[PDB]
Amino acid sequence: ILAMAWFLTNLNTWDLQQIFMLNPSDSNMPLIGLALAATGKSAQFGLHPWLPSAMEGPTPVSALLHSSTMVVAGIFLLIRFYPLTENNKYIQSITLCLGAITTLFTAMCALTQNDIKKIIA
Amino acid sequence: ARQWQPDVEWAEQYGGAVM
Amino acid sequence: AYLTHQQKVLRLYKRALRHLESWCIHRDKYRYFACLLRARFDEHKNEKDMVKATQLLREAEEEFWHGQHPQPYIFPESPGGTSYERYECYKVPEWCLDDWHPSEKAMYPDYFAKREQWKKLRRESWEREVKQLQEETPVGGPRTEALPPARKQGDLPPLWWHIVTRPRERPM
Amino acid sequence: DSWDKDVYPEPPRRTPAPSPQTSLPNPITYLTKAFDLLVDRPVTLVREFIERQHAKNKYYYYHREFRRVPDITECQEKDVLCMFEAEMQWRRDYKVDQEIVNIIQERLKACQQREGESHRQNCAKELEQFTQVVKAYQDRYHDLGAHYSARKCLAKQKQRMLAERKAAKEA
Amino acid sequence: MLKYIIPTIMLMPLTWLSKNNMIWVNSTAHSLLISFTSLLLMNQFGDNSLNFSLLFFSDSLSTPLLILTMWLLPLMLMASQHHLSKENLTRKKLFITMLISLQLFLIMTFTAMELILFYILFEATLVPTLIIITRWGNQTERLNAGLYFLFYTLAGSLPLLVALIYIQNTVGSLNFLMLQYWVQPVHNSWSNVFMWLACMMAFMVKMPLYGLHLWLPKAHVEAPIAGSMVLAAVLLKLGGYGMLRITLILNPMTDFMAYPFIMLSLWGMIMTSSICLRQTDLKSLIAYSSVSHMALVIVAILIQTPWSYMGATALMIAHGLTSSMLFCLANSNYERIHSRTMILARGLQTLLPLMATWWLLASLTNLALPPTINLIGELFVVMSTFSWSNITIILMGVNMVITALYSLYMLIMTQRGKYTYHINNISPSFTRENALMSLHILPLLLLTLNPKIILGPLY
Amino acid sequence: GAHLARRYLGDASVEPDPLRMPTFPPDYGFPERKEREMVATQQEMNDAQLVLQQRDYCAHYLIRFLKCKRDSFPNFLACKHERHDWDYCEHLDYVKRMKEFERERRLLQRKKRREQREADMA
Amino acid sequence: FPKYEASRLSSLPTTLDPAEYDISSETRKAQAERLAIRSRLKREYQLQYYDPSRRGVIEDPALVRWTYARSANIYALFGIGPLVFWYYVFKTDRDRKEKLIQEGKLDRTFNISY
Amino acid sequence: ITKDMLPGPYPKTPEERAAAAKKYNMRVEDYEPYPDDGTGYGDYPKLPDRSQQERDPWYDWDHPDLRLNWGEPMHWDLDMYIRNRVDTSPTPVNWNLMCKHLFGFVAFMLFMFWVGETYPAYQPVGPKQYPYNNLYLERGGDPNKEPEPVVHYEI
Amino acid sequence: APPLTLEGIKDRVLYVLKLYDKIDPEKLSVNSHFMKDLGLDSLDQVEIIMAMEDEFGFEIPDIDAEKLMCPQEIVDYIADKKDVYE
Amino acid sequence: AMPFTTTALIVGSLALTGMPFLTGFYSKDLIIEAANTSYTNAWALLMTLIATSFTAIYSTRIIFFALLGQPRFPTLVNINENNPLLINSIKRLLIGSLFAGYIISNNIPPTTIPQMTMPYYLKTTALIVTILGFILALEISNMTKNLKYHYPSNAFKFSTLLGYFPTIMHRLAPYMNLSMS
Amino acid sequence: KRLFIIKPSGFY
Amino acid sequence: SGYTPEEKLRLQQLRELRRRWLKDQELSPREPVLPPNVIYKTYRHSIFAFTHVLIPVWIIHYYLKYHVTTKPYTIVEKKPRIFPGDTILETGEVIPPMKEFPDQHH
Amino acid sequence: AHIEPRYRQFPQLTRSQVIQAEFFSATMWFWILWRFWHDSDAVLGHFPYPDPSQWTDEELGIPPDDE
Ligand SMILES: CCCCCCCCCCCCO[C@@H]1O[C@H](CO)[C@@H](O[C@H]2O[C@H](CO)[C@@H](O)[C@H](O)[C@H]2O)[C@H](O)[C@H]1O
Ligand SMILES: CCCCCCCCCCCCO[C@@H]1O[C@H](CO)[C@@H](O[C@H]2O[C@H](CO)[C@@H](O)[C@H](O)[C@H]2O)[C@H](O)[C@H]1O
Ligand SMILES: CCCCCCCCCCCCO[C@@H]1O[C@H](CO)[C@@H](O[C@H]2O[C@H](CO)[C@@H](O)[C@H](O)[C@H]2O)[C@H](O)[C@H]1O
Ligand SMILES: CCCCCCCCCCCCO[C@@H]1O[C@H](CO)[C@@H](O[C@H]2O[C@H](CO)[C@@H](O)[C@H](O)[C@H]2O)[C@H](O)[C@H]1O
Ligand SMILES: *C(=O)CCCCCCCCCCCCC
Repeated sequence: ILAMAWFLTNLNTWDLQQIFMLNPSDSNMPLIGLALAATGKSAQFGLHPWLPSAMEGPTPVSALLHSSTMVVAGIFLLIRFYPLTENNKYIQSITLCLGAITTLFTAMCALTQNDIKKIIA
Repeated sequence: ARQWQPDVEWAEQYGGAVM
Repeated sequence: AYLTHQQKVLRLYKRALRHLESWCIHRDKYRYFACLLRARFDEHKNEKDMVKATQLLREAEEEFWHGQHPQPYIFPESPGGTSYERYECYKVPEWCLDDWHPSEKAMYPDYFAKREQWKKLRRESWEREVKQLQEETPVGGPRTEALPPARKQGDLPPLWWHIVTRPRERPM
Repeated sequence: DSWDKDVYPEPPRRTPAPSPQTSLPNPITYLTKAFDLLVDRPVTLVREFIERQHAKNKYYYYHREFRRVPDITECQEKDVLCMFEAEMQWRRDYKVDQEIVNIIQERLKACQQREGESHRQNCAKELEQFTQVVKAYQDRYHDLGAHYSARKCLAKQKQRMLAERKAAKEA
Repeated sequence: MLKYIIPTIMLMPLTWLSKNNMIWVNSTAHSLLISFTSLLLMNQFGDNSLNFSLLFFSDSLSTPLLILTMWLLPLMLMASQHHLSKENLTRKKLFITMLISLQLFLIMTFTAMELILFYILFEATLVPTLIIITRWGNQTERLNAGLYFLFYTLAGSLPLLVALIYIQNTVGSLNFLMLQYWVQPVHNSWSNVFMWLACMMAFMVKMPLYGLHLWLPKAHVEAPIAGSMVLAAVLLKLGGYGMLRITLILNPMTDFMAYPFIMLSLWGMIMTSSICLRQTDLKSLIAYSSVSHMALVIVAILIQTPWSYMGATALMIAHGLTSSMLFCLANSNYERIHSRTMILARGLQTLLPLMATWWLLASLTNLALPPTINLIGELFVVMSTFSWSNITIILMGVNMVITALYSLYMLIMTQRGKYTYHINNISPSFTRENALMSLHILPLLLLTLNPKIILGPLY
Repeated sequence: GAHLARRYLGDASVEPDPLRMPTFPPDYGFPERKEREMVATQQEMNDAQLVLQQRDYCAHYLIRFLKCKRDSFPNFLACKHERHDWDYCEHLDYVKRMKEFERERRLLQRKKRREQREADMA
Repeated sequence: FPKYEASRLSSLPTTLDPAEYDISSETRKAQAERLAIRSRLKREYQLQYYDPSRRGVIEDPALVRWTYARSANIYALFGIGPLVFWYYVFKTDRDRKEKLIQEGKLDRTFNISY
Repeated sequence: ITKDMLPGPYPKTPEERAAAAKKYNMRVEDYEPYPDDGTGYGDYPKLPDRSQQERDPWYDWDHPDLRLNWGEPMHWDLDMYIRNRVDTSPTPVNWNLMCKHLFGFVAFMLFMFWVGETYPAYQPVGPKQYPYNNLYLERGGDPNKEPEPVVHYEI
Repeated sequence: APPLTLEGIKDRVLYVLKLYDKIDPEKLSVNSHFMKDLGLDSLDQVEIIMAMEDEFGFEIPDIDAEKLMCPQEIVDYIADKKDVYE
Repeated sequence: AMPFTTTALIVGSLALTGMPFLTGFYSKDLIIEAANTSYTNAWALLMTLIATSFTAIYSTRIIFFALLGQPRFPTLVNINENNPLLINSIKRLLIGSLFAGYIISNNIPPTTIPQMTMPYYLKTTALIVTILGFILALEISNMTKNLKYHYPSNAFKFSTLLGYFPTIMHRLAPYMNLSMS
Repeated sequence: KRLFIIKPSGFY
Repeated sequence: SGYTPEEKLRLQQLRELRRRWLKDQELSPREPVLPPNVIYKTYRHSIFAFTHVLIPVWIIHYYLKYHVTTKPYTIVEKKPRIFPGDTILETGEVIPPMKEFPDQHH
Repeated sequence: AHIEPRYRQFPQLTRSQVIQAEFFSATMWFWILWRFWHDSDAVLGHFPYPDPSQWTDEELGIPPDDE
């Protein structure tokens, strides 16, 4: 919601073509909004626990949830906005460190899980 | 549960010399 | 705790073995340590000083708490297991069949004929069941939740309907 | 075509001719031919039948033209009869100018897609025309409020005009 | 407006002269026809409002409220006819007469061109509402609920009457069209501060503003279903409609007088949402949900931006249909278990599968799932309030998190889990109950296909 | 690489700064450096709609590959040679950047020796 | 072994509690008394739950007392405190923003939606 | 239910404690009101702040999901302690030690992410070179101005 | 999973007991008391229950387990939980 | 006992760990080379390489305990995996796990300059640490067969209990908020 | 054996 | 420990009833009493293709061809990439080749 | 049904599951082996990495120390 508010206020649009054409220089606020959105959806550190807990659902749900639907929407959202992030070194450092801690922390947790779905999760 | 209506204890609130 | 000392030791034994089995995983390894653990219980099995036995138990509990598996194995349908309560959403109470439309009841003419007999049996037995409890419950009310068996022939055990007619564990 | 190309311009389309360098047959060529026969032809035949029914019944509708009336600047204070016509006129202009900003934004967005990876250099006029139009719209209508009116619009303009007068008087 | 006022009055002779067993059939059938004809009010123009005569006019703000008001009368008759089934015949007709008189006052309230005419009809709604609550409420506390409702409203309305009559004295008119052209700015002075408070505090109470909201949970818990439907759907909107019209003549003083009331609404919405998480009464949870939703409308009206008025308009309609639906859903349970405790009857999805779909749909609209008009309205307020001050996005964002938490918690508590063993009188949903929910949810979802007709005059 | 160890944990004034280099003139020590030639014109890169980061000194090899990619469809295993040509050019371009870093380093070595020699002899 | 240390959100295990041991004739007489109350209430519930002709709800006075006690106290994070705190945050924020707009130092180049 | 069976004011005397306990189906010894201080509890019992998850899962409760029996006094915050919400059951680790290890891990990670920012990794390579004055026109540069040329040489 | 039967449960309950070295597979019968007849003690009874738990893949609570003192009682307990009526 | 499930599970684990030329190699291998030839945070890079090693460790964990060794399940054997629906659905994803990375990587247009010049020890980093992960995980897995009895380290509990983040936050945050009113 | 499945009425 | 004789007897009695109840959940043969190779598969996929692909694509194409593309900037294409040596179909123009390569090789 | 369960014994298998499993396991190893032979650079490196110290001052244009 923060991203949509900033884009409407500062660029007058929610359409991606106009966001990229105007190419805002001061994108720290809208990009942190998208980064925070991606953290929850992609279960990065800080908003991560829900994805292992999502192993409550039947295995087909876990298969579809973890591959070609929900969890990559967070990454897919940040890929959509690469014309902005590619000119913002501050956002690149934040996302790199967020991803780096997430990949280590959850792989360390998997070392000692005994539930097969949770290991894959 | 049927609608409540005043009983004797309620009515006697209004039977004194003053409220 | 309501449990006697004898009951407490046994629950610890079963609990200790299960957490030991989580650590070992491999059955041959588990067998070796399970026998060593049984030896520790067998060593003080004949202790007769209830202050020493009580101490031995309390220390044992402290050791179990330090050595317990942080993620012990749970049977899938036990409390906390991955299948616990999985089927509760399929268990429908039997009184729901009373609200079925006639056309729905017509598809099972024989099941709904048997059902009426059970309802008749429940209606006819109820008054005796209430009486049996009244004349067996000590003045002041029951002291335990244990219920009596039927005494006479043709009497059903008091308070049986919701036990006999409960949903199956795999209702669908 | 069916819209005015001047209002919605499009540069001429340059599509390279096929120059295959492979013995294999292009799957798209065959799918195009199948799509044309299976999808395009029956869809065109249905449309042509419909356009024949329309031809037998041709009736017309018109774009309403509003005559101009005196602005709010020419209305005597508290004269509702003249103020009301200037207010209705101002509201129609306000709604029209919102659509002009949408036309220019549409040109800008279409340009960004059309040019592709070269959009930054190739969409400079559309970007410039959008920047100029947004400036004018902002000067007219921005900050009036929910209860906006030609009166508030005029008061905003006068304040702007006084500031620019002091800009020239200062230099 | 006489093409709607007269037919509405004709509902009274129709009900009174209908055969004994046909009062509910006839009133519902003909109140739906009136609702059908109410669509002719949507002849709206870009510049001018629809000004019928010297007394009544309609614009894009009153039309959706007028259509919502007339749609609600047939729904309240369906919701009412069950728990009144044993009522004396004459008292059935009087109950229906009170609902008809409420619609009559309401459609005139929303179309009155004169503010003092608006006030009289605005204040006349009290009488039928108070009578419905205290006469056909089912509990002892319905009498206290009546008095709180009565005296909260009059406490604000009486100052409002003085302020309006003062304004006509110094301006010469209270015709709304005239006030658009003759409005003059309000300058800073203690006299104008109290003129501002008088003009607004009557509407803040009906919204209700957080702090003045405690009459609302009382009234809801004690009112009959029909009283709860009208109260939530339409009567709360009287304050919002009054504030959207009166703020025209309060500028620019609203710039700084709004601050305390924005703070109450921004903080109040977070606290009322949090309270919803710990409510034990189902009707009381939905009441505190309205306070949270109506706090957005107060903030939107007070910041006075084109986007905030479009958002506030959508919120009022969307919340009207949603809150009415939720009350009817909780009533369907209450008619079975005869209790309002949320935790009493659990796992109902097992026993009432289709009614569990209505619960799901109602909860999703309450948490504002895109693209429902509940979200569209809520989003527009967030977009404009962010421009007002970026920091508000934090409070707005938090409220959406809490709103999701209690909406689904109410869904999970009553519909999921295990069913309550000893409750064995959950009969299958009646066709009447299913039709009642579909008449809330279908129009609510259809408006997503064409939301411009609920975005008000600034669209 | 070792270069980081030398800079951070060793002496930093004699290791290039990746953000600021080159800190010496292009000609210093070079009699007559030839300017790099750009085969592809600006229009060719514009018509090809190359990504701006791909519009470097190897863009002519990229254009040739992309054209051969379009023409060999559906044979997606074509363009072996064209892809390699572009890849190899990008390697030499990277090696040139490796030389720049070493030149910058060695010049700094020379500077410090110059400053040391003009220090002790002061 | 390091002793268990109990928090509000992490209670002490029963097996580690000295009270659970050292049985006293009074504690057992207290335990036996609680079981009697529970059995008395269970019998009261069961005689209605198992009744063949009961169709409805078994009103629980414990649940009625709970809701009644919870809904009564109708009337920090609940006073002027939070309101004043937020008043200065927004007033301070909007005062700075207004000054920048007047000084032309706030970029609103494409801002035409509000 | 009759008014005498509803909650009331804070009990004052031993008989007002005795009658309150009987009303709540509690032993008088086990009955304890919330401390009197105007907060509004009244005579409602103060029951241990324990989650419903902590109760015996195998006991035959009247409400198996809530793990409640019919007639027993409900904790004031029962809706906070249902099995879906706050849990207080013992943990295999001490609560304070969990907080120390979890915070220490996060605090240490943030420290080393800062050290990484101060001393980044990179390859021994010069800046990437682009033709046509750093692609002046492609990057939206205004053409009317003539930019200072950027010249790249072979090596 | 494939369904159980009363005779199938009894066959497997004894099968497990026949693989326990403290029990004489000849003296064993469905009605042998583990304490009076087979000479086992409280600790052996606990292990028997654990063996039946591992056999049928479900837990028997301690409150219920301690009362199962003969093989027939175990068979009856399993059938009740698995809704076996054969 | 489950041959087809076993084949797909090994292919899947090898694809995940970045075995050369399976579907996961064509993205993971490229990503690691880009990361360690980039101007980046050194700590972020190191933590990404260590996590890559951990990927081999917990993939060995599933393979070792699920498939290898002696059976540890209950006695009544019901292992059956011959449904055509199960076989076909996994068979199609098995084929994707082999060639999909190759097919996609060769058909997508290039949109960057892929960095293909680096020291041997940066090029082969992902392969090497993945191999060390397999070796190290194999030794620990074999270490569980010994007749040794060990107390959980604080490290073991921390990983097992997910860093205590769910244990703390999911009791504290709900409690503060639910008791806030 | 086919076992009767208890459901709530779906007719309504 | 074990069951007391009364505990044992009650379980025996509920056992008889429970097993009789479970036996009564079985359906009789007549219940429920309801009221009144490639060639087949090819047909089954012929109908699905026709109803679920051909009819929808006919509707979409008619919608896009005669209602969407007749409005400005409704469908916008990224303009085709032109390479050296290409020929424009519209104007028959030939694009010049690129200049002679320096011709490093390996 | 088509596979009767067993007790404390290895389960029964069909031929097709064994053949199909073996075929697809071989397909993995043929594909891996075939790719080494053709794309060994994707694992070992496509171009040599120069040793930066083997470059002469003449190449890098480092002038002598005196001037
Ligand atoms: C905040 C803006 C508007 C505020 C308007 C406030 C004016 C007062 C409105 C309510 C008037 C009700 O008048 C009277 O109040 C008291 C409590 O309030 C009620 O009485 C109730 O509360 C009192 C004490 O709280 C109890 O002793 C009593 O047993 C209980 O019935 C009466 O039943 C009601 O008749
Ligand atoms: C829900 C509660 C809402 C609370 C809102 C509080 C808002 C406070 C508004 C303060 C502004 C009052 O109005 C302010 O006071 C007086 C009017 O008597 C005006 O000033 C006038 O009276 C003062 C008397 O002290 C003289 O000094 C001054 O010469 C005269 O012009 C100010 O120029 C005006 O700006
Ligand atoms: C490449 C690796 C990536 C992951 C690296 C993670 C490193 C994280 C290190 C965090 C260390 C914090 O955890 C630290 O451990 C010791 C060991 O008990 C704790 O020590 C605690 O335990 C015992 C008593 O219980 C005592 O030693 C001490 O009194 C007590 O404080 C510290 O209080 C705590 O600060
Ligand atoms: C280009 C892609 C690569 C193409 C190559 C395809 C691989 C060849 C496909 C046929 C694979 C058959 O593989 C072979 O099948 C038999 C039949 O079970 C297996 O044999 C196994 O099962 C049978 C039955 O018990 C017994 O022979 C033996 O007990 C056991 O080893 C062999 O272990 C296996 O090597
Ligand atoms: C120097 O070039 C910067 C590289 C940043 C860290 C990469 C890690 C590689 C370590 C080399 C040792 C070999 C172990 C596989």
